[PDB]
Amino acid sequence: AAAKKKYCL
Amino acid sequence: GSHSMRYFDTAMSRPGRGEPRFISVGYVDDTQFVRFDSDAASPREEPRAPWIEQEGPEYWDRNTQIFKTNTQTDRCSLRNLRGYYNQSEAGSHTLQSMYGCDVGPDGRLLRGHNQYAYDGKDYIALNEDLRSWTAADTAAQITQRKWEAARVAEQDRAYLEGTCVEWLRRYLENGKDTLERADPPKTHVTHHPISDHEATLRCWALGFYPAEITLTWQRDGEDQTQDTELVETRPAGDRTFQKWAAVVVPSGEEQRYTCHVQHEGLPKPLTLRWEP
Amino acid sequence: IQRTPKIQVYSRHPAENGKSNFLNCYVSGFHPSDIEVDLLKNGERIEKVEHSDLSFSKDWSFYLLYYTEFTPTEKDEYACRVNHVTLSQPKIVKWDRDM
Repeated sequence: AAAKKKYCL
Repeated sequence: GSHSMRYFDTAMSRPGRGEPRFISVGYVDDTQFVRFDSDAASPREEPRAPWIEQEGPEYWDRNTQIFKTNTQTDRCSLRNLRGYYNQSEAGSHTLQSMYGCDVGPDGRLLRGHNQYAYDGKDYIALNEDLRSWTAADTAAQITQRKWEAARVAEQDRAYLEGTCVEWLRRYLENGKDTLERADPPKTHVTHHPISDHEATLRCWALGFYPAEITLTWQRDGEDQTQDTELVETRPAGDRTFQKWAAVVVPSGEEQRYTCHVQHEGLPKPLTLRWEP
Repeated sequence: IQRTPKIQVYSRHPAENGKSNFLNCYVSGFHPSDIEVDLLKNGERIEKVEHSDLSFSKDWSFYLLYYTEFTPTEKDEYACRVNHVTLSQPKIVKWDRDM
């Protein structure tokens, strides 16, 4: 996919 | 020219008024092309530019899923951030994220970005090396340690060097008639007497794209930085931008002043003066 | 912890009396993001004003564009009314075609 998987701060 | 793709995400808690709102907007240069809003009645990645509409169903539902998961991730982050700063559950707080990539005229990676701010203050950023982090304070050091343990930077680097650049190149090709077209400013100088002794010269730039522009006034060829009123570049609503710069000049001295305009869409820089 | 909005009120196209145009109110440089913006015609709130999707600058400050159709005349007065946590009362900026 084009959007980025984010990670919990 | 050079180009950028950037996502701008905002997550904001609102105790007593439901779960934190998450909104993500994607841009190529100064053109927004997608939005996702968890407050939309049916949250989904939605097109906001014509050249992205040609992407098929798989594009939309894959990105929608990423953004739905990102909504939950940002809520997790906000819960953790509140704890890191020993904050009450009564207050509203904001987490902002910027990530994406810049490429040159040849489509090669210039650099990647992945950074965060909490309540308007820089919190943590992926360094230009795409391997290490810069943490603003002891709270961000907790995030850094966690992300180091999980090898998060390696995932971000792979995204930024690969997926991000690949899609930016694709967007630039599909939207080449607009994204790769610089529209020059339409310019003019107006004159407004303020008293018997003084008048305002205002140099206008209208209808330009992209937003980056330099507008300056000189007096006898010297820059008038301190004496110039320069408004923030502002969107017209038709994709283009506007800006003006003004100087207060002594009556009769107008021809000593020149406005200088630099913009990507101009074959050559402009030098204007008041033309009564 | 807070940044007060900058406000500009202006038209999309050069103003010409009697010709339909768009009235813009651009609010920028503010934090946090909650903000209320009304466009006014002779002191009265214009209905169904639209706005851009929330975004921000690289200094993290938010910006929004509010806009609506309008037809400038010599007699009609337009303005933008803005409230934000940083403001004691709503701020009103009048539309001036020369700015």
